[PDB]
Amino acid sequence: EMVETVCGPVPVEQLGKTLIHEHFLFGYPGFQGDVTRGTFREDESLRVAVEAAEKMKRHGIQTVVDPTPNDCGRNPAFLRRVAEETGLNIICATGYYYEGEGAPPYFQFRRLLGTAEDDIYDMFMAELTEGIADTGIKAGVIKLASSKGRITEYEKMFFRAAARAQKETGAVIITHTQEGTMGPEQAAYLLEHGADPKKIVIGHMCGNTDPDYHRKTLAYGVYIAFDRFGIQGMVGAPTDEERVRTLLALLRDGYEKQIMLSHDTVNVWLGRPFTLPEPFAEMMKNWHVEHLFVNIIPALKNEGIRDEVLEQMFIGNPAALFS
Amino acid sequence: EMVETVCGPVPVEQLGKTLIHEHFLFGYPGFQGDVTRGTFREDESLRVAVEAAEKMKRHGIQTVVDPTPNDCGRNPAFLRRVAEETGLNIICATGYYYEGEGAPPYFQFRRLLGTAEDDIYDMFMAELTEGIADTGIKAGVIKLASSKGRITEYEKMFFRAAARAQKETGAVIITHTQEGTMGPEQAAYLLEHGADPKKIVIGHMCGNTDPDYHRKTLAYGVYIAFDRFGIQGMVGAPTDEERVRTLLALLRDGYEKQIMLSHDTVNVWLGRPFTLPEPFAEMMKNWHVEHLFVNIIPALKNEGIRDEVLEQMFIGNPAALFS
Ligand SMILES: [Co+2]
Ligand SMILES: [Co+2]
Ligand SMILES: [Co+2]
Ligand SMILES: [Co+2]
Repeated sequence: EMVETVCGPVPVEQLGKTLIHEHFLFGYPGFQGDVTRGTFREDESLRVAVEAAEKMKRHGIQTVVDPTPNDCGRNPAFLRRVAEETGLNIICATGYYYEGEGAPPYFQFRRLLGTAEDDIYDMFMAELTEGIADTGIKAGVIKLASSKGRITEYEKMFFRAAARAQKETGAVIITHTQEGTMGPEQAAYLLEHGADPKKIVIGHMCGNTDPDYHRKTLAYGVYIAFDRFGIQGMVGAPTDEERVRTLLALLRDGYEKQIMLSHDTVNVWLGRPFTLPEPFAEMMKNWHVEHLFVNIIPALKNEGIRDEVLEQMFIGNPAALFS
Repeated sequence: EMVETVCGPVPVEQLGKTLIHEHFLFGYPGFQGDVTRGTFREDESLRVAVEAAEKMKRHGIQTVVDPTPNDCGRNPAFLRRVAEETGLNIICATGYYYEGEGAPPYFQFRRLLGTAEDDIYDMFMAELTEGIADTGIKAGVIKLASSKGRITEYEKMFFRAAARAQKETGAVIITHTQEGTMGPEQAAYLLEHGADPKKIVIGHMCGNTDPDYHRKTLAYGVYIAFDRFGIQGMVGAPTDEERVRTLLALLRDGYEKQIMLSHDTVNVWLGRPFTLPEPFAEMMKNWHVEHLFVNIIPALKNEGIRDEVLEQMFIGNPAALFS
């Protein structure tokens, strides 16, 4: 009945239209070391994040899940300023990123000491049930992430701790899959450890363009997310045209009660600014929070997808996920 | 001639007795994600750090080089409080740790963009000549680090950028070698890119117990540091008995003008506290800032090492290094 947002508990029935995966802030681990040339400018960053929230609201979005990992610059107090300013519900995560682009040395060291997995569970419980740091904000989701072609020994500690914490709390799990791999394996591994499929979203499933891989994942009874619309050419991503093709195949198969959509935007980058060289910059030009509404949903309706199906994905599914 | 300390420029002739490698604070990358259970308690940490500084002062230390990497919790403003409270000269570093236990995703991403190496050089120059973040503090050394048996392509970006910054500034370079590997290779690679051997300290050389390896490094004209006294068993480290044996062999050969000593202490760990299991805790019991003075130096004196050679290593060498 309630879910924890950065402004406290909100009834699940009031979440309304939701984007299941976007970042207001994000940095690659190591951004902290480039603080001199890459300082976090609070005022300007807040203006940018607020403008992003305002754009989302213009398209009827009432709730965003921001699954920024703990080791990637997660800042709940900043998210609260955005929500307090805009009235958008923002739900944040507890979790670490995958080994390949995360910051594994700290918990790798605790693994060597023999405490890491219990420590991770302790962290999850604290952040889900007590609060993050001194912010008073509880996470509403656990974020998990795996590597390309395998769930590493490091990552599996977090998967196990997540299943444990979920059993205790009923918290939703949101995942990252890398380059269209491990969707089935993530679902299997979590359910093998007692997690509830109706509380799991296997993420970045748009990264794979073979609909049998999606069907295999969907057979576990989990949610999947096509959550990187607008990301093309980069991080091994297929095109939006390929995402749409794959998505249409599944909707025409009747899977709409298991699918959610999003962009995985990064609205403010932590660390030093950068510009993408061509041709990448042109390929990435639609990576923004209005793209689903301006471009993708019209293309879906232009291929016969009806409003009730879209509403199932954006409103119905988040309501069920968090219930 | 001056060197930049956390309190501003200090004449090199006033550095006096120096510990070339100690950490007041240090965290394994990822510690930031465990903020809820592993919070930074600034008062208590300052008290602990000040107490370490007072211990060093009692053995006549006036200056400490703290080469904590930028991605391992470096905190120049905290160091300044330690210095202000104690009158100790503290010199800090600019640099990133080795790939294996650092936070490489950030600059790996910039490498994809084509700018990483130039960005690293720019960071070095900013921090050596302008200031770190908004603290007004300049670094007095560049910290470099390599992996076990390899200077990786990520690491070499920093090595090349350091040689470049050193040519422009005359800055001192201090390095980390992993598990007694790559000393000769580091010296050779830096020299190949125009760095000045009289401004280079190859660190953790006590990690290798074969004096031939030391002489190969010494042949480049660089300083070497036996800087992990008291670390035994962990991190592949030899015993202090082995360190001393190796050091005496080199002092027999007359290399004292290229050698410096330290402990590489971590006086305050960032993140959540931990306990070492026995047997390691017992092996590690002498890892503290007084060990060189209470235990090691007296053993060297027992063996007939003259005060002038000890003074060369602790006073003469740092003066020459920074001149
Ligand atoms: Co992701
Ligand atoms: Co994401
Ligand atoms: Co080191
Ligand atoms: Co060190």
